[PDB]
Amino acid sequence: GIDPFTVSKGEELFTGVVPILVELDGDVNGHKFSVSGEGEGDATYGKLTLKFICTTGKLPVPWPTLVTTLVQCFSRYPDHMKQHDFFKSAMPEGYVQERTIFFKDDGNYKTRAEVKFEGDTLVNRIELKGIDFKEDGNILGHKLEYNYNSHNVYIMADKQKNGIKVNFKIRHNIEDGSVQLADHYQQNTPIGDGPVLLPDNHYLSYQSALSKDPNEKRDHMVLLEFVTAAGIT
Ligand code: NA
Repeated sequence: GIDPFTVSKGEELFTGVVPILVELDGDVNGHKFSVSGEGEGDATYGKLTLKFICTTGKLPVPWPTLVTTLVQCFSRYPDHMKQHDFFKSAMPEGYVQERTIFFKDDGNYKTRAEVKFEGDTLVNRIELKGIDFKEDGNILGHKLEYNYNSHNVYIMADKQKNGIKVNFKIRHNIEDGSVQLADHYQQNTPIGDGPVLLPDNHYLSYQSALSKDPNEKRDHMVLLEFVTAAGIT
């Protein structure tokens, strides 16, 4: 376990503005790519501000399809729900997030992310594997609009893994006015062996805004996100 003179642990680590670093290696139908991200999280306000860069050249999938993969420890938990915040409770040692994302009538992503502090910086290191995609489909054919809807993310305890299980549905707008559904199944497990907060059923309410940096010539995404826990009282 951690040093019992650790200065900041659990939710204490999130009372201020925290630098964030994200690193992702991906392979979707053999199209390999990497993404790096930097920004800040201010959990008191549920606020994330990040800029992501495809470091290998052109991103072979639409940026919106990576939003859910690219640090739920920055969610704003109401005071009356603080005992349900698994994500912060696992820090600084961190947690592993695993997902399968089923794109309706297309392929799936499977992801594994390790989220932990490296000093003052909250780091998310991710591997993403996509298979079974249609080369001329909405994903590999880049037919998804550069925008994002608000969603609820449903969280319950997984006592067997000393963690949580999560599911939700993302609707990505297609350029023809239709919808590309992405069904997310998720589990998180702590990296350390200490106590964590196993929550009652609740959800996170997400808002996401995607933009471009007018001075950035690399393939990139600027993301502004607000996340608030809810559904208890
Ligand atoms: Na309860």
